[PDB]
Amino acid sequence: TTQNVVLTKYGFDIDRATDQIWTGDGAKPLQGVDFTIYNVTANYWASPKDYKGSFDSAPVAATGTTNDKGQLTQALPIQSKDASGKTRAAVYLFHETNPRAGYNTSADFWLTLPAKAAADGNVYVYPKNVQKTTYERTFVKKDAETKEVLEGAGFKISNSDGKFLKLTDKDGQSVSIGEGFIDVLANNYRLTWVAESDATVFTSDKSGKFGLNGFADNTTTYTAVETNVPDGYDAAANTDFKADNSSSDILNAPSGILP
Repeated sequence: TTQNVVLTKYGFDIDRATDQIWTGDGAKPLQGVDFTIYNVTANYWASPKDYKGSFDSAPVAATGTTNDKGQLTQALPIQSKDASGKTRAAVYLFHETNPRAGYNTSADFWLTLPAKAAADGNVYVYPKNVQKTTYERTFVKKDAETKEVLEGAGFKISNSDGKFLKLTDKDGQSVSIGEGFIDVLANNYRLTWVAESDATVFTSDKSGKFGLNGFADNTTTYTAVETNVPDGYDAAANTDFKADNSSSDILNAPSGILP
């Protein structure tokens, strides 16, 4: 016999009971968060009063990923064996292995089954993920003579170590990135640092804007390098910046033609 444990992951800027079906009251549900569920029955029952969440050498009961609604369901046996081979009430520990971008991981928590279930026979848990402050930056490419904005200019970004920015999805895979401001938070991307040739190219949109959010801090200096220059212009100088939530303009001078 098993119970269903429904994990629901909401983000925050109370311990809710397992019998409570809580909608988050407007807080956003967090999709794409990975969990491993360890069967820690042997570890708890080796000495209950001493248990403090070790999953050392504990078998894995389950894995998965929160969905569009922040949810992850699993059917878990209400009983399982202890180290001495004796049947006990099962204990399961939840371990977040991959948070959502912009969020701290949640604390490992655990519970005994069978647990107190809500009206629908399910046991509801609600790990707290606290939002960590991240920073962003926008740039607006313009024509240095006309001061009009400029579409189609391509840029890469480098750090203090000479490594360039590549965005990936939650699992580290390549993604294809288009023009404009890139919402890393909403797409659950990651910032990685690689060789120039593997870098992600950012590109001014029809309003000249490009950039991203999802920076870890606002103290590191980064550099925007123009790598694709619109025809008829001269490269702007490299632009040092901080991820400080500001917008600033980058000027392309129209190249001069003499007779």
